[PDB]
Amino acid sequence: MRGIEITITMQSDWHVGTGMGRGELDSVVQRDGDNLPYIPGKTLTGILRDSCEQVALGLDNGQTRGLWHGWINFIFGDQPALAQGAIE
RNA sequence: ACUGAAACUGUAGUAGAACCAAUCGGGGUCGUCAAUA
Repeated sequence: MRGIEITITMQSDWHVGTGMGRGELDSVVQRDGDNLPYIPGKTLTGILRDSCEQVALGLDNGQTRGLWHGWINFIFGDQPALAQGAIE
């Protein structure tokens, strides 16, 4: 099911950073292949994931692991780099 | 003889400190004017 879109409307001035500046600039924004500003999909997943995890916390009554947090790992995938021990 | 997965370039930081829009000045007072025939 492709054909869904997300629209982002920027309501204040915005800065997807590059972690660095250049010359006289101390922070510069990411630009796409057309030299235009954009939000990278890795940034967009991270922000959207984080907010579905905010919703999950409420639905899980603050339980950091539970049924609704499992739904985030369903929708957004597990985060195996953070898990430790014998995850089967 | 078979695409790894998953991961927010973010986090903290007041474009600000200093600098008088100011210095001097009585709202005052007296001699003509004009050039020809």
